[PDB]
Amino acid sequence: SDSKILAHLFTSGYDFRVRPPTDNGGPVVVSVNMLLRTISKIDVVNMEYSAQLTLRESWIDKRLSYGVKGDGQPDFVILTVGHQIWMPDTFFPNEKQAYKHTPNVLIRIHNDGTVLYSVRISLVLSCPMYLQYYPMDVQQCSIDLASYAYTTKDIEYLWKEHSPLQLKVGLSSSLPSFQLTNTSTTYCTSVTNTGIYSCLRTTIQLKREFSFYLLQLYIPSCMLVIVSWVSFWFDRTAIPARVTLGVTTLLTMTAQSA
Amino acid sequence: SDSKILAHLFTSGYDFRVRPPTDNGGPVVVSVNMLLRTISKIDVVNMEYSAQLTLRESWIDKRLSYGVKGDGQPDFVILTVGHQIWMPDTFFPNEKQAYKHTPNVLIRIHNDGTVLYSVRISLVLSCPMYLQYYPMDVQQCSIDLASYAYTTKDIEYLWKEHSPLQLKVGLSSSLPSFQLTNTSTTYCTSVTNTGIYSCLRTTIQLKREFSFYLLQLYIPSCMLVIVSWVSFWFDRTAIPARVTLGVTTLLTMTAQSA
Amino acid sequence: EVQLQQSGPELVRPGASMKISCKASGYSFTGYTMNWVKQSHGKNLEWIGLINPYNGGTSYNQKFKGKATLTVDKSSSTAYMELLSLTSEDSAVYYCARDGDYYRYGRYFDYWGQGTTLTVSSAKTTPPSVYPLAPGSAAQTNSMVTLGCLVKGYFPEPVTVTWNSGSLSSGVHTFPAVLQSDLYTLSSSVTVPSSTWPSETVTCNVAHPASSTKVDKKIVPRD
Amino acid sequence: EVQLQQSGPELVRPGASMKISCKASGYSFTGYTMNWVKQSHGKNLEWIGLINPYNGGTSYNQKFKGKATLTVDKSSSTAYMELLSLTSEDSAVYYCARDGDYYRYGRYFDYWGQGTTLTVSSAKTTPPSVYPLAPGSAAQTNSMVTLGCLVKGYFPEPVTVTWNSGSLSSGVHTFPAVLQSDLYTLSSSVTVPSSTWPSETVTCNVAHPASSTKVDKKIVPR
Amino acid sequence: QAVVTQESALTTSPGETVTLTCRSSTGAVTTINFANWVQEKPDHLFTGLIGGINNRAPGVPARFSGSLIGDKAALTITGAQTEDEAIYFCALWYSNHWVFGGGTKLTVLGQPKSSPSVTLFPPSSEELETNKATLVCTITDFYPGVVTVDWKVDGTPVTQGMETTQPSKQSNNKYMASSYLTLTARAWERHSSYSCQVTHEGHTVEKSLSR
Amino acid sequence: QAVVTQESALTTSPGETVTLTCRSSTGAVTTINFANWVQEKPDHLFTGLIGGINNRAPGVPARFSGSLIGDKAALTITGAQTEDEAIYFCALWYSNHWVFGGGTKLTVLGQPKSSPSVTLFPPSSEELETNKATLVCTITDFYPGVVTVDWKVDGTPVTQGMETTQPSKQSNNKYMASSYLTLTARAWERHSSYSCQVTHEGHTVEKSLSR
Ligand SMILES: *[C@@H]1O[C@H](CO)[C@@H](O)[C@H](O)[C@H]1NC(C)=O
Ligand SMILES: *[C@@H]1O[C@H](CO)[C@@H](O)[C@H](O)[C@H]1NC(C)=O
Repeated sequence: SDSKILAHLFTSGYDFRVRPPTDNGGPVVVSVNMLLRTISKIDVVNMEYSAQLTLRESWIDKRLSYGVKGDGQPDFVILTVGHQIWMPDTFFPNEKQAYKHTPNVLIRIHNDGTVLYSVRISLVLSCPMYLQYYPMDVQQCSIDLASYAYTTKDIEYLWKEHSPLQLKVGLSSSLPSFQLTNTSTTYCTSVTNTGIYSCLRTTIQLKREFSFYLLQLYIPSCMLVIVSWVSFWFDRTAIPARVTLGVTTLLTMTAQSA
Repeated sequence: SDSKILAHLFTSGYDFRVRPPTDNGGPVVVSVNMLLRTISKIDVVNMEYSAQLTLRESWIDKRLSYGVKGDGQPDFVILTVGHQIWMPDTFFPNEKQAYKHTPNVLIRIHNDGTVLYSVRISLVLSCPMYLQYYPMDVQQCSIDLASYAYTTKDIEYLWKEHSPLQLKVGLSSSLPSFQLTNTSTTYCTSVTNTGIYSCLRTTIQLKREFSFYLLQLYIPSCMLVIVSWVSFWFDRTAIPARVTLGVTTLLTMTAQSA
Repeated sequence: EVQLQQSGPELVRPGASMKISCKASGYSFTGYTMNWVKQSHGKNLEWIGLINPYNGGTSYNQKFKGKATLTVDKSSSTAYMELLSLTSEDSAVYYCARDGDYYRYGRYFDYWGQGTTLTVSSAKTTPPSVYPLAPGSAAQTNSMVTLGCLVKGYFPEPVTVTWNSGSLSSGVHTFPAVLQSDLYTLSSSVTVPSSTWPSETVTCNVAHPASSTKVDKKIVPRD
Repeated sequence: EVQLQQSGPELVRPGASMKISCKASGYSFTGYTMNWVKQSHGKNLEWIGLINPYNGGTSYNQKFKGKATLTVDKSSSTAYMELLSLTSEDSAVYYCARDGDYYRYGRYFDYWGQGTTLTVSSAKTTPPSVYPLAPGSAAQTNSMVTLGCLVKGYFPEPVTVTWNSGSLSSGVHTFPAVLQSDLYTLSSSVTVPSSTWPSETVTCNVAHPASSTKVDKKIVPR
Repeated sequence: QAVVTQESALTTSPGETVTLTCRSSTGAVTTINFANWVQEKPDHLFTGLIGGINNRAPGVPARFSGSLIGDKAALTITGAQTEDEAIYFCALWYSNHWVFGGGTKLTVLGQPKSSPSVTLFPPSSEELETNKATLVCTITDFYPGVVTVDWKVDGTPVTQGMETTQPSKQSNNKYMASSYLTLTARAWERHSSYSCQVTHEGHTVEKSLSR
Repeated sequence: QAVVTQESALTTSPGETVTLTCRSSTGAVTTINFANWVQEKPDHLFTGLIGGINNRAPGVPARFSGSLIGDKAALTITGAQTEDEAIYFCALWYSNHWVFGGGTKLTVLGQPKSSPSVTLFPPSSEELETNKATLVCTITDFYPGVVTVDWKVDGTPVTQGMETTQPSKQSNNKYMASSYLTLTARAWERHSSYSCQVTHEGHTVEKSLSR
């Protein structure tokens, strides 16, 4: 019976190139729920990281309303392949080095006209990092999200009211070289030469384990500097003692530094 | 004669977008047989591994039943290119960095309506690894499997009753850096914000050869610590002896550690 | 060990709404999903729905769409359940039941809570109308006699029935309170030797703490 | 060396079913695929099907679809073969034959098992009726006299034929039985001096284990 | 939609093997039904047993075991114990939701079976002026907790107007319940003779009353 | 489907070269038929020889060699031995299954040929009371192990009612055989003269009997 309802909707004059109607003439409200699957390849050198996520967008298209009040029809109807529905031309501004597969897509049309869009994407995103503090630093990478063609008068994005950003079970552990301390959903809507475009930015904060770098780098050299001191407690007469101590410690440090 | 039977089936009102009928109105039972061809590129850093496999799915679509009892017609008929058959929208949840070829596909339609689907896929799957125990650890990588669009009311996966997971002849030997100890077929059906989706998870357990890492890393330093002790058995007067022993052993260890 | 301590029983009027708590302890709360089951008097065990503390997703029975609303607070390890538009029907005992698998829906029941008794009625407080019950037109007396004491029409429960102020603690029966429309009702039996009764005398003791009413009713065998 | 020891011979009634085993030893069992061959009395060597110990994959003859069911247990290095809806026709000797190539179907036969004799007969156990056989009147003496017994209408095989409780052990020939009306019929003859006949009394000792019968029958010339 | 049918109640001895069934109304109970079994101790105490594909709640005795005998779900207790006496519920998965059953009341006899002590009681006159007639029929001291109650008041066929309570355990481990009557005061005078029969262990016991 | 035709039986001397053929009914024997050759020793002993494309079973003598002479499969033994005396079966691959042939009975002379020793036995006086008559023709000490058996009563070769056992290896490698002719008692007394005609190596050895 779902195929009979999808027929009734698109058999009408529906144009998937036309922005959905607004009662006020205003923009189209797009609710956004985001889900971070996995994060990897945090490239310090090429300033980029590979993150994999699941995006959920939601808006109201009164044209697609079949049941309205419903309560005698299915709550939502899954869209089958072959029917075009207008969707927000969402793009990632900071996306880089990206090739797109295709399908991992899901489109639901609720009776009131509410549409749910679900999609899986793997993205490489540029992340400017600052390494003044090495190795005890902290980086903040982001995923920006906005429309390309439609301005602020036609579409405006809003983070979902609850848990806008969700993370896979063991994401904090999953990361190879960094530890994720914090997450954050903010707005990054800006004004460009072409116009004012609405934009969402999710942000993760990575800082490193001081413990590792302490044992691997710092503690070894502390021992070497201490060794260089015990030549002072030897008398002046013992030339072979203090020469060997001094030159070996320096050779060792050069190797350690190497 | 096989082309005459395939003609008779699809000349009717078959819709490949429509879920197969169930006598109870319940979900569509999907039997799953899996075959691990090869495993390689076990990336500790990027938390991913390249695995190549052969998936076999099996369900009953009464619409495609041609012979029913048969016993006077071929047991199954290989589906030729050009005919669309409904299939479970199977996807891999943990799949990453994946581009899909195309074809290496095989579709059989048994007389009773039982369909067999065989496919070859190369997958890169995220595998969170924990390296608390180095190098004497053990990792467990998985391959998750589920439907994307259809929920638990329309489709439910079940591991095949016998030998759900099969491995190529020398898989345990084939791996470069790990040794495969165990395999495991379990369920990972979970509850998400969109609904309850059936899911299968096959799992492999990799642990490393202690023998190698013992000879390469541990034993050498054991000799170095022992050497550092023989300066105690020398008298105090031999300054060139114990100085050289002490400073060289430390320089050697820094190199060894390097 | 694990524990699922729910909230204390509630008494509310039709049209209103309230929330039943269920605190978890002993396991990683965000791991296992949670169920909710309705045990009504008239109907069998009904299933309300389920919720995943880590996902935050929920899936309700088709019958309970809008009747129940499952929520969860990770910081306190507790699942919740609101019940809107309460009526006389929704009066039952509600349990919360954990699933058994770690961070996955294994579809099987693990631990249950002790439950929570939800009494939803629009009836006021009412004192017990106790009537003496004795054998009428009995054929023979056989070294024994069972007597009665019908406590009819009280609200809300419970009542505490004793005989002669707890004199004899032998053979005092007390039945479950089967209720009519708007009124609750139970009874209570007692067994005594046939020769001890005409001299010892009897007094039914019915106390009603909801109205602070305590009643004594001597049984008259004159019929 | 390698070995393929099969199960012991079986006697069952029509309609029933049973399983013939074939244990392997001497090689990596999961390596070489296995065949099954039917040697019937009436027909030539027939081919049942084959099975891959590693895959568990199988391919049957078109004739044997449903008649046979090949299985395998890797833990014991043994191939199996079930035979459903047994009849009088399926009575034969069944062999298992290994393929010759390592982890690949080289399509050539390697080692065979000793085989397993499957006798499926709808007959109840019947005792042997022994009749003496000797030349006819006239045309006598000449060369050394040939005499013989005739075991007729017995079931099931075998029958041990001896002479004078196992004394005559030369010229003693026992010809194979051939079943007629589902009961076996065997005959055995011996040669002896013509000067010692009919003077010395010779007698065959026929024994039928399943009937637990041991009947002696003296030979008398016409 | 559909209904799950369990046995009414079953009885077994300590050390023996008992099997509870669980029938579906849609058809055979398959592996995709994920048959669950939940044990209800007295005072509203529940705990899961078998479920999913082969899963068991932590702390479930080995004597408990799940299976699919015939075309319905099966809970088999090999080596019954005294504490295994409770009400057993089974649930089945139908596409999106759980459907419980009637629940089987399992009895592991700790004591020899006891005959019911049923007596009927005539309505007091202090409530007949309320034009309501309540006949109180008390049943005490029986084991197991299986009691059927019919009423041959007036004529022999009973139409409607009666309510009975669930069997409640006593201190001497015997069970106890009561069955009342909901008729007007007019019926008290118009009806000739009253009856309150109770069958226990297939042994019926009637009581009479005439006024 | 199709049939594989081998020679009936062939004879050769030790040290000489013999060639067995293997004809297909579908057409010429190609490489995709993967001709196999299997040797059947007495007492049901089988071993593979040549097969596949050029494969040989481990332990197969060099004198054995495969080829495709003409349009049929060929097993050639250059330098025959006494122990190579057995029955040789060849099999052909037809798309999905193996098909054996009749099998050729190869004879390597370990000793010069000897004519068959034939003796005919009448029905038993005791067995004539069963209304069944059994004439027995025992054939001993013939080599090679090939024998034709014909029965003639009143000058007429009788088809139905006769069987002959397969030639079997003896203690002295001179094959043996037996042929029984079953008639009715009324038949045995009705006819007069009986005859068992044996044929070996083109020679003919008669054996008659009269009532
Ligand atoms: C983490 O983010 C929250 C939300 O903005 C903020 O309150 C908090 O200060 C942040 N913590 C750190 C590590 O600064
Ligand atoms: C391998 O997995 C199986 C099934 O989970 C288990 O029985 C076995 O003990 C495991 N062995 C190892 C190496 O842990």
